[PDB]
Amino acid sequence: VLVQDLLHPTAASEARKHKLKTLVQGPRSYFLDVKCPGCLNITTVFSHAQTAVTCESCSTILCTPTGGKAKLSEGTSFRRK
Amino acid sequence: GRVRTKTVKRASKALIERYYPKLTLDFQTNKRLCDEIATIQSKRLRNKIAGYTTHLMKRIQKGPVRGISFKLQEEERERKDQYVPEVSRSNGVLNVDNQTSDLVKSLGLKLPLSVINVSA
Amino acid sequence: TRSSVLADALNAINNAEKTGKRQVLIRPSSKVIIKFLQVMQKHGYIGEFEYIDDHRSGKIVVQLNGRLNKCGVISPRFNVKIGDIEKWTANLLPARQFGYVILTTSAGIMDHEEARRKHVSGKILGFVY
Amino acid sequence: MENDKGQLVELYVPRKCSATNRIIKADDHASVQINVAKVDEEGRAIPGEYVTYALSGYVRSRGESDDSLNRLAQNDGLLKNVWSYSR
Amino acid sequence: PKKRASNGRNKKGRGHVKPVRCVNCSKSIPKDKAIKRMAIRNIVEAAAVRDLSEASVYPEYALPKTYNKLHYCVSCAIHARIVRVRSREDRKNRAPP
Amino acid sequence: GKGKPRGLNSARKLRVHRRNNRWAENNYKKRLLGTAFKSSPFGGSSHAKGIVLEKLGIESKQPNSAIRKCVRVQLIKNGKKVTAFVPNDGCLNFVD
Amino acid sequence: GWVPVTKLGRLVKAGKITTIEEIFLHSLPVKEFQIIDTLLPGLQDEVMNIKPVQKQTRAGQRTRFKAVVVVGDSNGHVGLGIKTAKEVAGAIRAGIIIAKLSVIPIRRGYWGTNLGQPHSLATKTTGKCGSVTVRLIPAPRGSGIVASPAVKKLLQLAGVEDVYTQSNGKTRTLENTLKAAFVAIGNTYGFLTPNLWAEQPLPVSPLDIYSDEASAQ
Amino acid sequence: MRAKWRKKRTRRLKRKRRKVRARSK
Amino acid sequence: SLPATFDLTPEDAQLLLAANTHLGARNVQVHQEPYVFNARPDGVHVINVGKTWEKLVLAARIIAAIPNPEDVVAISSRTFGQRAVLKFAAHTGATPIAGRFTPGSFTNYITRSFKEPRLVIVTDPRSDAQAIKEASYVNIPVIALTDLDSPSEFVDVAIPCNNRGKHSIGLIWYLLAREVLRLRGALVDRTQPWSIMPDLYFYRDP
RNA sequence: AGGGGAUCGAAGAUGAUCAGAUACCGUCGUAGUCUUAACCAUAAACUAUGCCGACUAGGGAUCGGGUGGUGUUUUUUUAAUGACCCACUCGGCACCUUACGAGAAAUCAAAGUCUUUGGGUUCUGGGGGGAGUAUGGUCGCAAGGCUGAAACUUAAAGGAAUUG
Ligand SMILES: [Mg+2]
Ligand SMILES: [Mg+2]
Ligand SMILES: [Mg+2]
Ligand SMILES: [Mg+2]
Ligand SMILES: [Mg+2]
Ligand SMILES: [Mg+2]
Ligand SMILES: [Mg+2]
Ligand SMILES: [Mg+2]
Ligand SMILES: [Mg+2]
Ligand SMILES: [Mg+2]
Ligand SMILES: [Mg+2]
Ligand SMILES: [Mg+2]
Ligand SMILES: [Mg+2]
Ligand SMILES: [Mg+2]
Ligand SMILES: [Mg+2]
Ligand SMILES: [Mg+2]
Ligand SMILES: [Mg+2]
Ligand SMILES: [Mg+2]
Ligand SMILES: [Zn+2]
Ligand SMILES: [Zn+2]
Repeated sequence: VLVQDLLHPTAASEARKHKLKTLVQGPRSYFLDVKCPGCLNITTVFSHAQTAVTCESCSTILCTPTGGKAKLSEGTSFRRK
Repeated sequence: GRVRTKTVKRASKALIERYYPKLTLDFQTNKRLCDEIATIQSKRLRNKIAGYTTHLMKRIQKGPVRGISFKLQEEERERKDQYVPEVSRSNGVLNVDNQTSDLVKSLGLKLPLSVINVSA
Repeated sequence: TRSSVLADALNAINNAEKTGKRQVLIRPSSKVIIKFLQVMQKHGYIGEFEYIDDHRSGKIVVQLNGRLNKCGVISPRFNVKIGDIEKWTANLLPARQFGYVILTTSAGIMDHEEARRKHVSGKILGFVY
Repeated sequence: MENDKGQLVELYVPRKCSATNRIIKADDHASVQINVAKVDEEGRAIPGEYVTYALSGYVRSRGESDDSLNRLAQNDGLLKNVWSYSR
Repeated sequence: PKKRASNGRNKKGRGHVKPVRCVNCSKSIPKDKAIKRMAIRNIVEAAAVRDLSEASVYPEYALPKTYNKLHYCVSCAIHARIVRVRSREDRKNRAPP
Repeated sequence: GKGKPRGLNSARKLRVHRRNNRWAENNYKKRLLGTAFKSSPFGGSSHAKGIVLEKLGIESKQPNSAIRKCVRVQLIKNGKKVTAFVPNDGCLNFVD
Repeated sequence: GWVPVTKLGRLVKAGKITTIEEIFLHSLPVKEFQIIDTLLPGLQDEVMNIKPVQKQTRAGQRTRFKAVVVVGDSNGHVGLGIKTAKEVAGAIRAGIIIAKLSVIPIRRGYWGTNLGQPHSLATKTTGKCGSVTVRLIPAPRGSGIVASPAVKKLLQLAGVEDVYTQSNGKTRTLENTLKAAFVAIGNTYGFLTPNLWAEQPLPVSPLDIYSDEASAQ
Repeated sequence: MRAKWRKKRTRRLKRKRRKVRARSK
Repeated sequence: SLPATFDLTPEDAQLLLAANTHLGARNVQVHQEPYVFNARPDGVHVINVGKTWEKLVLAARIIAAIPNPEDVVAISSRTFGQRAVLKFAAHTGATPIAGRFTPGSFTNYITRSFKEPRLVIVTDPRSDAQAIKEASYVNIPVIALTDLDSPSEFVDVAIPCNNRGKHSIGLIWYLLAREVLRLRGALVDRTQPWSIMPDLYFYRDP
């Protein structure tokens, strides 16, 4: 308070703020590859589905939509990039 | 009722304020004292006074009384001061929360470690 | 909706100072805002600032110091006819000896004293003391 | 404040806070001046010799007296850590 | 002028509550202003509980009190009950007992 | 920035509003209405010569008690009738 | 004889401070008036206005009397002092004291150009009080004082030669006006004009350098 | 007189001035 | 201007932790507090007692810095402080104020409680507020013990501590005494556990 | 204009009260109260406080959404759920303490960032009474709505706080 750096703010209390109210605004959502081990290849699903993403070959499911992030259907793996 | 007035209670205070190395718990002498050290124009009032400063004297003897602070109390206190022999070195070692010990590491040095947890 | 970009960042600078602060974060930044914020710095009234590149209009972090009393914007950017440039300073400046009416001219953004020495006039922006 | 031919005219060139550099004027009796004592080798605190500051009434009214002290004395190198310009 | 920022009594963001009739004088009044008491009390009373369990069947029985919500109209609430009148400041106090 | 339009083009709005709110001014309203010439027994003028009808004796207003001696006048230029005072001790003797 | 209580009441008689400007440099709170008497003998009283005020009493009506006074020299030191007291005289006895304590400094200056010995003000300065705001517009030389009878008098004593004034409120209520005018000229060592931007080495409190030459007994 | 009732006072008075003017049409 | 071995020491560290001087206030938390050091769950914020030390050193370095050690002033109406201050006040020139204060002590010479000091120290700026207020009516600096809820208006230099009872207070005061003696004072060199017991500076019983 | 018409109930009639008592209290009860079709367009229609944008200060609650956890509680076999709990974050209805600040004050996180007076925009007021009256216009079945003066009169009306 009264004296501090708006230019180099802690990566932590920066981290806890709104997605618009950061220093430089940017998102907080991510992407991931997903597998239902019947398969061999993987699909890339956005963290916030809106649409219930459907697998590549087998019309199986993959995830469900919510009020934000998606619920990955049951027997699934992932990794974030 | 026999509530002493202010002029009574006032005087007696200042009386004890500077003639405790004198007086007593006895009225009759405290009475004869007043004439010597303080000037008043009334027999009635003088006794009226002494009696109470005599009472005041009687209850100081068993612990201080407010208003009167003839400084002999502040310096009887000063030497009266002391206690301890046991401190807080025993037994075991300085028990701490995780973070408190995480604190030490993240600043300090050698500390007798003894860490438990906590719950909701 | 947001109406004079200058005006906001200007006021904030004031409310920072007033609140005893030493830095301000201003948004959305602009050519005008800079070239104004340039002139304050030039005469001692704030320190150094920094443009940050949001991929939008901009954010500016100002380092101010304490010398500054008031920085204000004139909100219908009136026209000043070189005779009238005296009338303005007179109206709103604390003394003859210091402080500036800053304004906008075809010959550039500048303080009336420089817009005196250059002998060009135009529209009026704001001021500093 | 000078004058035609030299001559420092106008009495009193008042103090100034250290965290705000506002003037500290006569009637502000809520202002302050904290002398830190210069020490030397082995504890001894060299008397009549200080690194000093002045906190304006306003600042310590708002309660910024403590933080601002920290920051000020630390960059004067007499507090190691305690403070962080980043937050 | 004004002498309550709650105003008369409790209504922020409603604009119309809807009234209740005064238990004591049938006066309408908005339920938010209602000044209410919860008359939970024994069916019997003081001395009758003995005479109750005395000339009765059952082991001590059970005894089930009689609850009703009361609504007062101020000039009713004031004329008797929870009201008194409070200092400029004691007024502010929302605490019950 | 309460009220008024600050725009550099709001000239008309502003000058118009003034025209309107000069009407709240009693001295102005009176002047354009020509209250002067229309009502008021004197034309627009400083004095007016008339003629005496009757000598009157007005009891003052409170908390003053008196009999204030004035005259009912038929204004020559004009017709209209006026009651007017006769100042100083006596004087009401001087009329008829 | 004096006999001063307060540390500062002592260092003063003890010829250990020469000018109030020290007190001002160190914002020291004056409590014993004879401090400013020795520190500034060129002061003269000025009773500005006297008005009656009344209170009803469970047994009595009480018409004590406000008196309002302005003490000062004509070299930058003024007091506005106000007290109601049950005798007129006494009110003017106490007020002057209060007005003495109250004494502040005045930053005065030049209209335009440098020349010699400030005739006017540093800046414009507004003092508001109750409903009256005074404004002090720095005037050119020989302008004199452009202010109502009272406020003019408050400035001459303040030792101010050229300054304009606007005012704004219920000015007829003098008490509130002078109290504002006072603030307006107690506001002139507030203004951080650029000449004052320099860093002076931050002086050391008299109470410490003559700490021995102070203290009780 | 009460504010209410004076508005009804004058209200009435108009309704009759009306009546009377209508006699003249 | 950094001494050398005026670092926090393990003998000191042990001291503070038995007193629980690093157990700063609960939910309660004045914004003005960076003296924190990570939240323990069960809502108890832990105090970075190195800073606690460093401040102490500073407070010392200012207490011993006023020409007459007797217009340096102790305060505590809080019973967990009265035996502390008094004892601090005996060991150093400073005049104590333990018990009720009494308002008009810095303004109004006309009183007999009257003091006129150049530095006021205090335990709990809540209960002692009168001091902290009245001191500001008359440019007096303030040294103060503080928890995480302590109101730091009109008090410079906080000593992030623990007014939650026990030994913390008593500790700190004894430590202040320690280092004002160790500063320009008849004491001694290195480690030097100091002849005086810290358990001295304590609130009594029953 | 139909329907409906329990209740309660302008008007009216009553019983008492009162000196009077067209009332207050009690009775009887018309219209009304509810609904459909169309009118009326008014309330202290109130926060007696325009809208959009910005900036300035602390605290715990709470409503909806979201995010975070080797959090509790739900047992089955761990989950999955759901309801809790803690932190953080938007945006809501509020209350708390502060007073940098504002006010004539009461009080105000806006009623603040105003003689250091300019972000944008709408609306109204300019002593009291005469008067929301007269007049014309217009809307309406009506009752009435909107628009809306002057002559004259007058030295005060008024606000907030203090003491009685
Ligand atoms: Mg009322
Ligand atoms: Mg409504
Ligand atoms: Mg009108
Ligand atoms: Mg006639
Ligand atoms: Mg003709
Ligand atoms: Mg007069
Ligand atoms: Mg006919
Ligand atoms: Mg019916
Ligand atoms: Mg009837
Ligand atoms: Mg009858
Ligand atoms: Mg009838
Ligand atoms: Mg209306
Ligand atoms: Mg309402
Ligand atoms: Mg808030
Ligand atoms: Mg969750
Ligand atoms: Mg009348
Ligand atoms: Mg009269
Ligand atoms: Mg009133
Ligand atoms: Zn699949
Ligand atoms: Zn009722």
